[PDB]
Amino acid sequence: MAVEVCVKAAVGAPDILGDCPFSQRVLLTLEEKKITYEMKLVDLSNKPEWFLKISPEGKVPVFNSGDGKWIADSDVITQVIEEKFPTPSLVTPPEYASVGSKIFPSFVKFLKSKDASDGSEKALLDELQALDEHLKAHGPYISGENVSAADLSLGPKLFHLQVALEHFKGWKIPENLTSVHAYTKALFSRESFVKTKPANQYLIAGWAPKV
Amino acid sequence: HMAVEVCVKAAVGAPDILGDCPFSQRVLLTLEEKKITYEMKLVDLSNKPEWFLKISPEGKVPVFNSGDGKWIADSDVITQVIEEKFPTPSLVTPPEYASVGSKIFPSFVKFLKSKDASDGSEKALLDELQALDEHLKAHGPYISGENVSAADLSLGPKLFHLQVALEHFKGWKIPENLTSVHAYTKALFSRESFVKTKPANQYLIAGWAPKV
Repeated sequence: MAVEVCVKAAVGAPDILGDCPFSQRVLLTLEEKKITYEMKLVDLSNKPEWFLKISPEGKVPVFNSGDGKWIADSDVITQVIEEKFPTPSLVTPPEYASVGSKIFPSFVKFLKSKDASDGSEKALLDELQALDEHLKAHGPYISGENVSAADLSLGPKLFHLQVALEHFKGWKIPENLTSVHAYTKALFSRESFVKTKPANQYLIAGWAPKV
Repeated sequence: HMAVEVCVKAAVGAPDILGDCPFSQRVLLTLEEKKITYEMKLVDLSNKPEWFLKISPEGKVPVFNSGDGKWIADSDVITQVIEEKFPTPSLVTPPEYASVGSKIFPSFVKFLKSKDASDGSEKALLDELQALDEHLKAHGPYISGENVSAADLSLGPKLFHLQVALEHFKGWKIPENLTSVHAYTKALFSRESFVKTKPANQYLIAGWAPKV
């Protein structure tokens, strides 16, 4: 009956909240909807039996809306939360549902880039330039003055971009992208972001093996 | 296969805040006016990183990359290369007026550093400001008429330094009777590109303070 979420813990630290942008988008949704929930943590390098009972395929995040039935995939979970707890509404107009869609994959490529001439920096910057033009013309958030589902999905992605790219590449989202900087500052300073984000330490620790 | 980038001076102790370099500002104004997609990379010169040390080994700013991997120094060179690679919109200033106000920045620094009022540094600055007023009254509102050009983007940031520092350290102003210089200054400093790249007064004052 009680809402439960299972999210990624740090490797070797089953009691420390991990760097999953998908899990964090789910956490941001429950925080913004003001739902009371139990947050379970899982170290996938040492999966406990309770985790394998609720997630037989080892998927994270998993969500239990209070019916004992666990469901996977962040797109699915957030939309089931929107359907079951519709107020406060977090619906993003379909018109803007794909703003910033190429930013996360662009980031990972440039983070992994060992070649300073494969066009990966330029590609990420062009995606960030588009985001800036959108935010410039359409409120502080993706859908105007109010936060919506697109923000809760993009936010963790841009947060990973900010922390991992600074640590690994010494690269920052350029300050001339004033609209993305206004967005970043507002999104991250919301009580929901402050209560659900990983520490920079464990965001960097979570990407280090992949770099 | 590279992004358009520029390394510029950051505020001291604030690597995510733009600083007081008028030459970096000129390049920044050029990139903004041309509407080019670019990334400004901030460099605190009091804490120079190794990524900056590589691109610009002599530790100088601004340095520019148009997307070819070739780091170019000197704002005179940079703004002209930007004009060649991206001619539209045009910022070409007619050669007739390309050197209008070229003596003002060194006369400002000379007068600011001056302790002796009999130096001639003050009078020399005045004559140049007076000369600028006449040119701007005849060929204004900008150095080349109704629209901004390269000369305005070079002179603009220099005039802002003169205005802030001379007021701060001496209580000195560009005489109000220079109505065209004042109209030009009001117009330049209010443009989007200028509002955006205009340094906070303290950065500029704290920079000149040791030199004064």
